[PDB]
Amino acid sequence: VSVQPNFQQDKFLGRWFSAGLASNSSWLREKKAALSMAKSVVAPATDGGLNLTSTFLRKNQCETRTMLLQPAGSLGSYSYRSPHWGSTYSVSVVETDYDQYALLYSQGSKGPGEDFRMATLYSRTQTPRAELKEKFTAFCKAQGFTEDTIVFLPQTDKCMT
Repeated sequence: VSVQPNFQQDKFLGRWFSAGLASNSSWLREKKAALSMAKSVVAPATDGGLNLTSTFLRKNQCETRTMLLQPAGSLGSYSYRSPHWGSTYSVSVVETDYDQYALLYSQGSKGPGEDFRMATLYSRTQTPRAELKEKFTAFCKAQGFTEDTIVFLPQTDKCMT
């Protein structure tokens, strides 16, 4: 996969909405679908990487998860080690215009997580334009995701502050 050329982390900061998902994991897709996504916040981390804080509704209760995306030696490329589930993942900002959308791609780099691939559509607005959806669908198809696994996640207006 390609990484956004001349990636500028400072312009990537702030509030994003998790609008689209493609995963080759039934278990993961099902887990995500049982939730409603609120907002995500991207902020710099001490290692030169990013903290990605995801807010979502589970069973009518607001919840938050924070993931440390460690720098992977080139701008726009990160590494994530899963504390629960094990394995390490390469995480790439493949394409972004910073103020409308971002396309992320991850795949395992160590452990059985290597089997797991995931594309994510982030949007600066919670309801993305139809053209953004088409951009995401086109990217996912090029990355070998089946059409059935390209979905647009349920959103919630709650948990926003």
